[PDB]
Amino acid sequence: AMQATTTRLVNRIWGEFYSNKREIKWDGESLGKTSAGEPLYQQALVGGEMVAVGGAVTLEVDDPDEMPAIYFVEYMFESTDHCKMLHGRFLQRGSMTVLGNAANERELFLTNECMTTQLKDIKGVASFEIRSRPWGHQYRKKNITADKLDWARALERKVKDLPTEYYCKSLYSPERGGFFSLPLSDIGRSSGFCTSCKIREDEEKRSTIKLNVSKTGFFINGIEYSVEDFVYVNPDSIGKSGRNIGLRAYVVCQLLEIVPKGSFDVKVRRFYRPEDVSAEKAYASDIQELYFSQDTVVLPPGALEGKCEVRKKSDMPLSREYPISDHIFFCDLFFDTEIRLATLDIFAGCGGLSHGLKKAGVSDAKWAIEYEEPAGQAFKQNHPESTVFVDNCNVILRAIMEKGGDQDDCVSTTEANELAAKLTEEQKSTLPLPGQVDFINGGPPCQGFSGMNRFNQSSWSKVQCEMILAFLSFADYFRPRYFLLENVRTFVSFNKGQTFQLTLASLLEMGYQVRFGILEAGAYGVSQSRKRAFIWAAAPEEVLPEWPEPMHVFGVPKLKISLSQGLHYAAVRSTALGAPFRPITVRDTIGDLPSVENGDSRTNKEYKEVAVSWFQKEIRGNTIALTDHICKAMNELNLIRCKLIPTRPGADWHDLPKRKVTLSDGRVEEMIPFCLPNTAERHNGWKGLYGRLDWQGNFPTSVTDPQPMGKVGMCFHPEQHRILTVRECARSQGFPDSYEFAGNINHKHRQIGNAVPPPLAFALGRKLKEALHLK
DNA sequence: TGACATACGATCCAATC
DNA sequence: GATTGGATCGTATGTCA
Ligand SMILES: [Zn+2]
Repeated sequence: AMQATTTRLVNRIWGEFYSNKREIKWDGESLGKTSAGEPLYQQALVGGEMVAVGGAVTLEVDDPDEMPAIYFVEYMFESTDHCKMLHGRFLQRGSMTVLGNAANERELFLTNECMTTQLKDIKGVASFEIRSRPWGHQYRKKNITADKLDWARALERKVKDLPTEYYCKSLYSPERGGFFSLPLSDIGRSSGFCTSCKIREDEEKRSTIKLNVSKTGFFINGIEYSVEDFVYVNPDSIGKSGRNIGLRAYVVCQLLEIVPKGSFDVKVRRFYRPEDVSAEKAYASDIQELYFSQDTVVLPPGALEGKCEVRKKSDMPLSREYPISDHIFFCDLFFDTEIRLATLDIFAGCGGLSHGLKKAGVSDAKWAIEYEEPAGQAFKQNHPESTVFVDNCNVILRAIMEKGGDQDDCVSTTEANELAAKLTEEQKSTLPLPGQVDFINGGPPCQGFSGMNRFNQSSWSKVQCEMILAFLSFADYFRPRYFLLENVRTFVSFNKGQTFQLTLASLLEMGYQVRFGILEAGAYGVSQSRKRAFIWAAAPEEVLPEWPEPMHVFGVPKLKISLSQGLHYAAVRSTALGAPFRPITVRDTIGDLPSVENGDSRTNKEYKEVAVSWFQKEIRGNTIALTDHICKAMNELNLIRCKLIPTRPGADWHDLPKRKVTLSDGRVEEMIPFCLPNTAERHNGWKGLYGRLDWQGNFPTSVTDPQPMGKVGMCFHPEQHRILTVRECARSQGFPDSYEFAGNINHKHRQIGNAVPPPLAFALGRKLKEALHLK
């Protein structure tokens, strides 16, 4: 329970943790002409002051109490009517963005909105500059100095009531959910052409249904469809821990003809899927298998959702990735009706995020920081070439800053200073130094903001929330190329969004490109409902990664993030009405494991049955040792209650009779727990407590302590009178069967419940790998 | 100290009106 | 605009053997 060690920058940004008639003349002469035949100018005198390409003008607004609008000048031209006109791009204020009250008063953000006005209608010319600043760990001490000089000159200008000076260094895209680098070669060309207008024109050209001159094809949503192509159709256009029951995947069809009926209709021939026969057939079949039919449909062009490929089993790719990512299917039967980055992992845990990023090919987890002995031991067991520190991150940061000589840039506690002096010389020799770390990744605690926390204004929750500041100080000190932050969904709305806004403002104060999003794990290949928030940060001359495409059906709506002024952003689509692949069930995950009783402790066992489903075949791999198939022991009364709950979908504590139980030691208890009928009707009746899983459903969210009378509940096996084992809980989060956990059973459950799914980490790392090849 | 069992609030957001 | 269900890497307290 140690308070965070920050740099001065983070301390100053947060401040609430440890320490607080007019004559209009064309200047010069034209330098070219617009295609319409209009002279272009570079400078103009308005009211005695100079308006130039690269400056800013203010336009007047209706309501008086609102501040005027600022526009960046792109070009000036003289039209046929001899009217003096300019084109401008909108410069938004930081207070009108997702930053809110955390934004600077002098910082403006460039947008893709445009304007064209006459020079008579401008109110004034503003003092404006574009800030381009070098990137590196070797410049941050110089950047501090200038920044101080910039702050002082501001307050004096404020106390004398002088005009404000503005600067711009980023571009705000609310439809991409982020702040991006300025395209410096496309702005201020003083030419009649503008890139934002070109973007809008191309956008409006790509929303129309147009036929090819040969009626052999058609353009829709920016995709070209030809005859004999394979296409996706919504299932509706042709015809608890479980809500994917009856959610169907895309229908795969071959396009045969274009029917005239310019309006037209399409003719398709459909394929069938293994789950269109039975659930037993879908259990034993591959996810990429289809069946041939002769059934033909006539559809409107708007029923098509994308293109795919259908091959033979022999011609399939020989690379097998667990998140499939491939739009390729195979048909056999018939249906009769180089760039590896040096990575520092902070708050490493057991290593799921690392595991995925290492499988993607972008990270070598060279250093890791984990204060818990069993978790550090597990990380060392699974990643043997990594240097693991089993200290507090505050102590490690203090030691690194002492090694660099910047003790006076560090804000720390006496306790952390004393603990940093106790490190041995070999430990201090192995610490990373700035200029050696290219990637920083980490999942700060998820307990301060989680909604399940009844006590969030207590002393323990506040420090866990405060670890964000230490995580940001690591990025401030090391200035890496790439930065990845992971947390819960409620991190973006914790206390009216202030923590999210302050994190974004801190990342922007250093000079990063930042983007944010929320992702659902079940759409990427796990049988779980897990909603997580991700933040990407990149250097000004890097490419900021995109988001991975979800390819599994899962019944979750649009995960949205609130952007101020009534706007919202969604990172990915909803797969509830259709997706390339079917959902993963509980029987797909745990249906091949052998039977165990209550409180089994044998750690090393043997597999008895072979893998049947796709998920089983690819989680087992080539492993012959079954490890950690162990469950927690329930007492006599809880085991009596567990055996008396039916093996039906949706069975919970409401199925327990009102009765008195005599135990072995002559105690008389009551079968129904007193707390469950007491606080009900405030909590939706506690559905799923003492609840059994459904074979055709999915798992609930993986928590650190699975117990029958918890908030989440539903830890009972669908058929066996026990709680789920460690291996089953690791299979629900996507861990391979060869992954090793350390400690007692409680520590292993804690390690599994805290992790990022390795499949989702691999999906994110693949997009980072694509971003690294585009530089 | 530790292990294990019990008791249990407020906010956000999408269907259904 | 109104109001219901559903969501969900939990924390504090008391007994105990
Ligand atoms: Zn324009």
